[PDB]
Amino acid sequence: GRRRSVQWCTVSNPEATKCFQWQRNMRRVRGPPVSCVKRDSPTQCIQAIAENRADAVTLDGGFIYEAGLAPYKLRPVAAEVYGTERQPRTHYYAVAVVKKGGSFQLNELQGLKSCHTGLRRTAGWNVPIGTLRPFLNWTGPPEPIEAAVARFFSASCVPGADKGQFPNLCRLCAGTGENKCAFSSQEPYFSYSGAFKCLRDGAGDVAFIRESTVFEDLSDEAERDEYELLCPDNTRKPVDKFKDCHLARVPSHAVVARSVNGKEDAIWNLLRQAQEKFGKDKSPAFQLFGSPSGQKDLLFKDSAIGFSRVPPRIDSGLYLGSGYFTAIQNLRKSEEEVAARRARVVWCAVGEQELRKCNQWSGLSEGSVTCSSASTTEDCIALVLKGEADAMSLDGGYVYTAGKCGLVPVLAENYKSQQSSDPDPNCVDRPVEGYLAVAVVRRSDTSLTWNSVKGKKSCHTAVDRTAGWNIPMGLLFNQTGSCKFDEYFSQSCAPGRDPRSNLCALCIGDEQGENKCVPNSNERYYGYTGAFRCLAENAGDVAFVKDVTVLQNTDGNNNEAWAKDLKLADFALLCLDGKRKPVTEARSCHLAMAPNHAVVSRMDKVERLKQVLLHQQAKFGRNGSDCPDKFCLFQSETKNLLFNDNTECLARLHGKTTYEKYLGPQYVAGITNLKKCSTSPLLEACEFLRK
Ligand SMILES: *[C@@H]1O[C@H](CO)[C@@H](O[C@@H]2O[C@H](CO)[C@@H](O)[C@H](O)[C@H]2NC(C)=O)[C@H](O)[C@H]1NC(C)=O
Ligand SMILES: *[C@@H]1O[C@H](CO)[C@@H](O[C@@H]2O[C@H](CO)[C@@H](O)[C@H](O)[C@H]2NC(C)=O)[C@H](O)[C@H]1NC(C)=O
Ligand SMILES: [Fe+3]
Ligand SMILES: [Fe+3]
Repeated sequence: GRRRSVQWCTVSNPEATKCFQWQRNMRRVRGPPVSCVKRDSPTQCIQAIAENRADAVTLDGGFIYEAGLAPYKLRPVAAEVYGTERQPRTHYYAVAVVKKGGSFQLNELQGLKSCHTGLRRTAGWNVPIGTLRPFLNWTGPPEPIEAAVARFFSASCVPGADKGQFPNLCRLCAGTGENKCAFSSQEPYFSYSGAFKCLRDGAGDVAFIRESTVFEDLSDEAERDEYELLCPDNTRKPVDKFKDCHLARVPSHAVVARSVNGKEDAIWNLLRQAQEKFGKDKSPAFQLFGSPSGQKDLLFKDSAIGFSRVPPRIDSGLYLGSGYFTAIQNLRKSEEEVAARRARVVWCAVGEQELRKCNQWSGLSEGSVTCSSASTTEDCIALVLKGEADAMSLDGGYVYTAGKCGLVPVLAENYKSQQSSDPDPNCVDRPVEGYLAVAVVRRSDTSLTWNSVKGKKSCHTAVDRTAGWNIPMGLLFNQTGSCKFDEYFSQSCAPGRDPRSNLCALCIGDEQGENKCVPNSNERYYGYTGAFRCLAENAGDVAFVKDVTVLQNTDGNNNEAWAKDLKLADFALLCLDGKRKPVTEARSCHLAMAPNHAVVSRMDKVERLKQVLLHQQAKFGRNGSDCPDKFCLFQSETKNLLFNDNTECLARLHGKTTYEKYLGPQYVAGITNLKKCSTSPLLEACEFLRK
């Protein structure tokens, strides 16, 4: 009984009214049902929703943040759309509006009077206070940040502030008696228009609102030129140049619901129908995005032009963006705590084995490196977007996904280069050469060739990895044209695939026999080493790995049980011409050349990450002073934990600073094509956040 009715939570009485009208028009055109619940605040609606007593509520970014925390854990499911039909946007601008006449700039606001939309709201609080922080002389956490704002502005109106504790922040508010400084429309200086009115009336000298307000409340183009914008470059510009004069670019308000049983489908269904039937100029009888004369923004932003569905993988953190998300958090931290986080590198480990090795490295980094972890690589990418993690080394296939999500390459894993050979002094500056993706089979299976590989059993490092997937499948796909990847081979072990699929049939999970097909080291057949093992133990007939994998795991080079006796001569490669050669002849018998694995991070961490890694590798690197004695980064004994064990050093990119330039035009084209057959939820999430 999920769609019976969607229960919208209102925060005020006039809002309740509108919610009721909407209820009847939905019952007058025979659309999905909607019922209304009352409360007196966002927080209450947030609680109402988590306690199964309501289904949805529209919130500003600031409360999207609160709603995603601990008890509640709600998620955005639908964003508001603004702009025009020709150029829609699911974001808006936080600006600072002043009157034409004064001469003061953004850095000269000390002692002036301010007008805010409400405490903890995006444009009215979070952004302006985050931006002015260097001028506040705030000492940190015991002392609330409000207190410091109270001394900076001689007087303000900050709806919802504790007027008993911060009287200065309620001074200019126009509410009557108990409605003075109330977080509701009872306070006339509340929200975007309220804060703007506070400016027009001359009560305050500056207003912190959004870019559209001045245009929504002032019809006469003439009255608009009496106002200007404060730009962060300490200049003033017309209110129409907000694209070039804003404090921040922020995500649009969004409808939230619970993560578990939210009734997302029901919510989305109601909205879409509501939007079609009552959107901008659809029916005079009702305006979903319109509000009564003396009222503003009831249930939704007036003049919003529709909704855009938010992808499933997105949670509150991802929605807000790394900048804004971590900016909120920093408002509750001291400048020393913030600068310390800025100085440290948080690594993401994929799996307990990687976390273990990571912890060991951390305990020896003199405070420069710490750890975090997830069970998949994609989940680790998400933590880097949320700022909970900063870096990790990825196969080229994941560098694609990471790039489409806005991350960038910093350094690459350099491997024992072609015999220019000798422990290279300038390894860090030696251009990368990529590696060789090959197809490996047992020497005895004499009939097996590239032309007859289809239909047999296959072993892959993991889905979406270069040598293990993108290259093999890409070649096959280029022939048939089928998107049915699970029919290319009878059975396989392709970690990260659907467990009940054939692509998981040969996988064997951990020693206990659990985690079958999981994309991390617990699956014994995972990665370069795991896919080889899959072949050597006779599970599959061909393994898609790199040439050095076979070398590093035969002739006693790996003294583990399954591999102790394997010999290099018991294996051969399948060449694209139908022939077969020994592993030692991979330069003339490979499927393609793959880009070196690379370390990725957010743009704001590149410099710091780089100096740390360079330092760390000089200590624990290949010729690391303290390598054998204490710790070696590039060693883990064929498990390839955190980095490939054959990494000589982490080297510079020489200008290839974007994933497109680093991966190359051909390889990117290749993956893009493969992606038409299916995309990951993460890839879907990032397409949405980049729009
Ligand atoms: C914030 O800190 C500044 C300096 O730390 C204080 O500013 C002073 O700057 C003005 C302009 O020259 C002078 O009136 C004072 O003499 C300065 N400090 C000194 C030497 O006393 C500012 O008053 C502080 N703002 C607060 C606490 O809100
Ligand atoms: C599969 O790969 C081949 C190899 O590049 C692609 O090659 C070309 O297609 C064009 C159009 O027919 C020819 O003019 C070129 O001569 C071909 N290239 C080569 C190197 O011979 C082919 O287009 C690929 N894609 C698919 C899906 O067919
Ligand atoms: Fe807002
Ligand atoms: Fe790889």
